[PDB]
Amino acid sequence: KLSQDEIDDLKDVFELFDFWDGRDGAVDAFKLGDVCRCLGINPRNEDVFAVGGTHKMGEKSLPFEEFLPAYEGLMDCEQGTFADYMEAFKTFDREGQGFISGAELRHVLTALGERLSDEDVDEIIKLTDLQEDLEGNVKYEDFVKKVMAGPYP
Amino acid sequence: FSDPDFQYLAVDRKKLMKEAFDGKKNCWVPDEKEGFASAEIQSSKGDEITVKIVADSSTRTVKKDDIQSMNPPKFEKLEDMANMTYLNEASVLYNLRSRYTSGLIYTYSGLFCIAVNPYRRLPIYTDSVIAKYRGKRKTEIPPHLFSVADNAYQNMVTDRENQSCLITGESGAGKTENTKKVIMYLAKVACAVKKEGSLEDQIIQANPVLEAYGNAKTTRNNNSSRFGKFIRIHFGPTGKIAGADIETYLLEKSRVTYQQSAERNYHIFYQICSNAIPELNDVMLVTPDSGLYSFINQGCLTVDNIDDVEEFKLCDEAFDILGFTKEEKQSMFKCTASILHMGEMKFKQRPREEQAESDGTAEAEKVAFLCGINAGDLLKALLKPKVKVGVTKGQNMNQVVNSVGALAKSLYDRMFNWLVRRVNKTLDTKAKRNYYIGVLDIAGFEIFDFNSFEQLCINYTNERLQQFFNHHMFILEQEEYKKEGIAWEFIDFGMDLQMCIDLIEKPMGILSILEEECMFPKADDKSFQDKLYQNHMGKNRMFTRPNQGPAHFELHHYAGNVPYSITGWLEKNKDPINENVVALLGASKEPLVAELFKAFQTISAVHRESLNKLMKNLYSTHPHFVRCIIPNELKQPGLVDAELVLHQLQCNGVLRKGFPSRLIYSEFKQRYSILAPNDGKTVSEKILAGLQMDPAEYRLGTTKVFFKAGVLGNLEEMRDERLSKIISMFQAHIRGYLIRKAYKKLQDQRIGLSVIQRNIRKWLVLRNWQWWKLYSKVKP
Amino acid sequence: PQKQIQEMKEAFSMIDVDRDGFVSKEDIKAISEQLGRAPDDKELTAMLKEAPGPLNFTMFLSIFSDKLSGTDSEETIRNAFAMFDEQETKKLNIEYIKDLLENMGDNFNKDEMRMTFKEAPVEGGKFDYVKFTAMIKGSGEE
Ligand SMILES: Nc1ncnc2c1ncn2[C@@H]1O[C@H](COP(=O)(O)OP(=O)(O)OP(O)(O)=S)[C@@H](O)[C@H]1O
Ligand SMILES: *[C@H](C[C@H](O)Nc1ccc(N2C(=O)C[C@@H](*)C2=O)cc1)C(=O)O
Ligand SMILES: [Ca+2]
Ligand SMILES: [Mg+2]
Ligand SMILES: [Mg+2]
Repeated sequence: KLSQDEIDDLKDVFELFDFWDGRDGAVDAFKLGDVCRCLGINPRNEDVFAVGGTHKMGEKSLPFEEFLPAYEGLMDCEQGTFADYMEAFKTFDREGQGFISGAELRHVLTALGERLSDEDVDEIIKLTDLQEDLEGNVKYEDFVKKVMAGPYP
Repeated sequence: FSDPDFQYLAVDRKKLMKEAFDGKKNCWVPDEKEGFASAEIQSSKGDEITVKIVADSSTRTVKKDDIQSMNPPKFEKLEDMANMTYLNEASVLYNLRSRYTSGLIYTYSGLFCIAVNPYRRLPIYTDSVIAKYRGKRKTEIPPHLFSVADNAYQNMVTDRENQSCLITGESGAGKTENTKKVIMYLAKVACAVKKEGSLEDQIIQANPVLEAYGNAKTTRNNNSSRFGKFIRIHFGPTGKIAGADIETYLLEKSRVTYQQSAERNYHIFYQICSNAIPELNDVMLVTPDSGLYSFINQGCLTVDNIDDVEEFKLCDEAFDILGFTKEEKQSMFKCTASILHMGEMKFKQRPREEQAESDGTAEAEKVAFLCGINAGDLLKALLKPKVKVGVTKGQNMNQVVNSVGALAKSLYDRMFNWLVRRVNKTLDTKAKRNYYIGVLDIAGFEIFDFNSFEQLCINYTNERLQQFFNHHMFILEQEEYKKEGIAWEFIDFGMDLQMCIDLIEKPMGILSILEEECMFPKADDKSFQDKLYQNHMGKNRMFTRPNQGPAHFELHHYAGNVPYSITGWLEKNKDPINENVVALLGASKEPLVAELFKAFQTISAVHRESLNKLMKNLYSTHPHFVRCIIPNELKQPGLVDAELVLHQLQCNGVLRKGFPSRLIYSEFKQRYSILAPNDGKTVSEKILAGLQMDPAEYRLGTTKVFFKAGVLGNLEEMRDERLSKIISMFQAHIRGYLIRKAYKKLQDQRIGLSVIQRNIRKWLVLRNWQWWKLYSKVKP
Repeated sequence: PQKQIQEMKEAFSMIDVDRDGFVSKEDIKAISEQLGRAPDDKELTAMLKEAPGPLNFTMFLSIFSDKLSGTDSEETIRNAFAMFDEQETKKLNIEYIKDLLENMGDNFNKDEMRMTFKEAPVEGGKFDYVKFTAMIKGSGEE
C-alpha cells in the first residue's frame, strides 16, 4: 500500500490542486491525471481514465476519501524501462548508428501512439534541450535518457 | 572454360566488372508500369517510407510494408537463384528479366527449371551443345533444359528408377516445344545405331503428324496444342533407348467445326488445300482454297509464320519414314478431306410444312466416294435414320444440319484415335525394357468466362497432377524437417485438396453421374441438374461475375472456383451419330473407315481411366519439373510484361500452402526482441519460453526456428500492438515530466495568488469601515 | 507608522470640533455633516464601542492599528502579481487576473469582484497591478 509519509505527498499536492479550481474540497477529474504525475509517476492516458478522470473541466469534482483510492490503482500499472523505449525507437532506426531524423520525432510523438500536442513536443524539446545536428537528426538514445531522468536531475 | 559459341546457353563474360550498394537506400517498390522499381530511400517518417525512383529520378512514396528488398550486384543474373540472399516476390523478376533480355532463357532457380518463351529459334541447341552436356552433372555447366535430362538420365540409370519430366506454365508458355527438344536431346545422345525412319526420325518425325491434327492456331499463340500428350521412351540394359509410346488425352473436338475468331481449324485442313501435292487434289476431290470450305474457313485462314506448304510436304514425308504405306498415308488424308466436303451438303427447310430435304447431291455424293459407302444409302439413311427398339425415324432441318456436325466430328476423333494407335505401333519395339524416361505436356488449369464440360475435364485432369507435385513437394520438406530435425508429425494437410478430386471422380461423383445418366435416353438436362444437386448439394464445399455468362454450379478448385454449366452436357458426352450411318459406314470399302467403325460407355469412361493410368504411373517416376513463362501477349521477343510474369510465378515455385513458417534465428532478433525486451538462437530461446508460448505451436531447429499456422502473423499482432503501448508509456512519461517542471510554480504561485486574493479581500473591508471613510473624508 | 501619526493628529483636530479633548459622539456628526453623509444614529453609537474607553487620541491611534495588522508589504504585494506576469510587463491581461480571482483560490465572490475593478486602473486590456497596489494601500497622495 502507501505510507503516511507517502500520502503526505498526496495530501500536500491535493490541497494544491483543489485550490486552483476553488477551495471546495474537490479536485477536477480531468486535472486528476496531471496530479498523479506530481508524485514520480507517469500513468498512461487510457489508464488515468480507468480511474475516473475527465477532459473538460466541469464533469466531476473529486473529494479526498475518493481521490486516494484512485491513486491506489494507477500505482500497480506499467512504467517504461530504458529498454522498452530503446527497443521501440530502434524499430524506426534503419541505418544503425542510432540516429532518428527530425520530422520523425515530432511525428512519432504525435502520429503514432497518442499524438499529444504540437506545443507539448515543441516544449519537451525547447526544454530538455535537444538540438538537431547540422544534417537533420538527433540520437534518440541520448534523448530518452533526459526524459527518464526528470526535469530536476 | 572459354567461350566457343556458348553465346546464349551461357551467362557470358564480364558485364560483371565495373560499378554503389546499400542494404537500405536500395530496394524495390511497386510500379504500375514495369512491375517494381529500383529506388533510394530518401527519408523515413514512420509508416510511410519516402523513397525516390532511381530511373526517372522521381520521388514518390511507399508504405514500409509494400516495399521489397533488393539483392546485391553479387547474385546478378544468378543461375540456381536459390542462392540469392533475397528470393522474394520482387527479387525473382530482376534476375530472370535481365536474363530474358540476354537470351539466357534458363535458370534452375532452386529445385526448378524456369524457362521464359523467347519467340526466336535460338542456336543454343546444336550438337556442340548437346555434347557439351553429355554426362556433365548440373552445377558446373551453364543452366539449360538439356542437362535437365542428362541428370534425369543418370538419376535413372544409376538409381534404377524412373523419371518423369512435367512442363508447367500457362498456354503458349512454350512447353509443347521444349518437350520436343527434350525428346531430340535424348535422341542425339543415346543412339541405338527410301522407306523408313531411323527410329529417331521415327520418333522425332512423329511430331508434324499429331501436330497437324491436334495443334491449331488459336488467338493465344499459333501452334496451340489441342490435345494431351505423354511420350515415354524406354531404355534397354545397355542404357540405350529400346522403346517409345505416346499417350494423348482430351482433344478439342468442338473445334472441328467452329473457330470463334482469329482461329484456324486443325492444321491439316489448311494444308491439304494448299496444293502442296498437286498430284493428290483429284484424290480428295479437293480444289484448294480452304476459304471455300465452310468447316475450316470460319476463323482466320492463314497464320503468319506457318507455311502450310512445307508444313504439308514435311507432313507427307513424316508418314513414310514413320512407317506408313501409300495406302495408309493416302487413306488417311482421304478420310481427312472427307470432313471438308462433309460440311458442304446443303439442305432445304423442305415441306412448306416442316420436314426432311436434300438440297443438292453433287457435293454429298463426293463424300460417299472418299469414305467409301454409297451416297444413296448415306444421304438416305442420313435423312431417314433407322435405329429401333428391339422402327424408322424422321430428321428435320436441324436434325440433319446438326447431324453432320456430329458425324464429321466423331470421325476426326476416331481418326485421331487410330492415328496415335498406328503410331504407337510403329515404335513399340518389343525390345528389352528396364526403366523408361517420360515427358508430359498438357496445358494446365484454365478459367474461361463460360465454363462447360470440356473445361471441367481439362481442369480436373490438371487438378490431379497437382496432388502429384504438391505431394512430391511435401517430401522435399520432410527432408529439411530433418536437416533442422523437428519432425512435424502434427499436420493432416493435403486432404483439403482431395475435396474436389475425390468428389469430382468418386463412384458417386459427377463423372459417376454423367456417366450413368446416359444408360437411359431420358437425357433431360433438367433431370441432370437435379440428380446432381440431389446428391452433392450443400453437403460439401462447392456451390456475381462481370462479362461472365451462364453457369449451374461451381467447384472450389485450386487456382479458383470454376462456375460450371451443365447445359447440353449429355449429348456432348458421346457421339449422337445416327446409328444408321455408323453400321452403314461400318461396312464401307476403305479399310480405314471400317476399322474406324468396326464394332465402357464413353468419355468419362476413357478419361477416368486414361488419367488413373497416367497418375498411377508417374507416382513411380522421380519428377523433374520445368516451368514455362510467357514474356508478352504481343508474342514479340525481347519484351517483358511486368504483371504477366509475376502472375505466372505465383502458381509455381515462388515459395507455401499451409505448412509452417521458418525464420532465421538472426533476423528473429529485430522484429521480435521487443515482445520480451528483458548472439543468436540463445536470444530468442527464452522469449517464447517465458511468453508461455503454447508449446505445441513450434519446434526449434538448427537452421532456424519453425511456427505452425499463420502464427508469426499471430505474433506480429502481439508486436504491432505491444510496440505501440511502449510509445504510450513514453509519451505518458513525457507528460509526467512536464507537470513536474511546472509544479514548482503551480505551488509557488499558490502563495502568490493567496497574497493578492487576501490583500484585497481585506482592503475592501477597510474601505467599508465607518472610521476610515471618516479619516479619508478628512484628508486636508 | 510614524509620519502617519503626525498626520493622524491632523485627523484628530478636524474631528474634535469643540476641542473637548475628545471626539464627543457629537463631534463625529460634526465634520461629517459639515462635510458629508451623516451616519445613522446607531451607526454612530455602535461606532464608539469599537474602542474600549473614551477616545482621546491614543485610543484613536488604537482602533486604527487593528484594522491594519496583516498588511503585507507593498513590495510583497506587487511582487506577488509579477509572479504571474512571466514576461516582466508589470501588467496583466485584464480578462486574466479577472478569471484569476473570480475562479481561483477562493471564489472571489461576484460582489467583491465588482467593488474592486470598479476603479481598476485597467487600460487597453492591460492592468497595471503596480499602480493598483501602489493605490491599494500606499504611496500616491492623501
Ligand atoms: N524455346 C523456344 N525457342 C523458340 N521459340 C519458342 C520457344 N518456346 C516456345 N516458342 C514459340 O512459342 C510457340 C508456342 O509454344 P508451344 O510450345 O506450342 O506452347 P505450349 O506451351 O505448348 O502451349 P499450351 O499450354 O499447350 S496453350 C512455339 O510454337 C514457338 O513459336
Ligand atoms: C497457375 C495459376 C496460378 O498462378 N494461380 C494459383 C496457383 C497456386 C494456388 N495454390 C496452390 O499452389 C495451392 C493452393 C492454392 O490456392 C492457387 C492459385 C496454373 O495455371 O497452374
Ligand atoms: Ca476546487
Ligand atoms: Mg502446346
Ligand atoms: Mg472636540
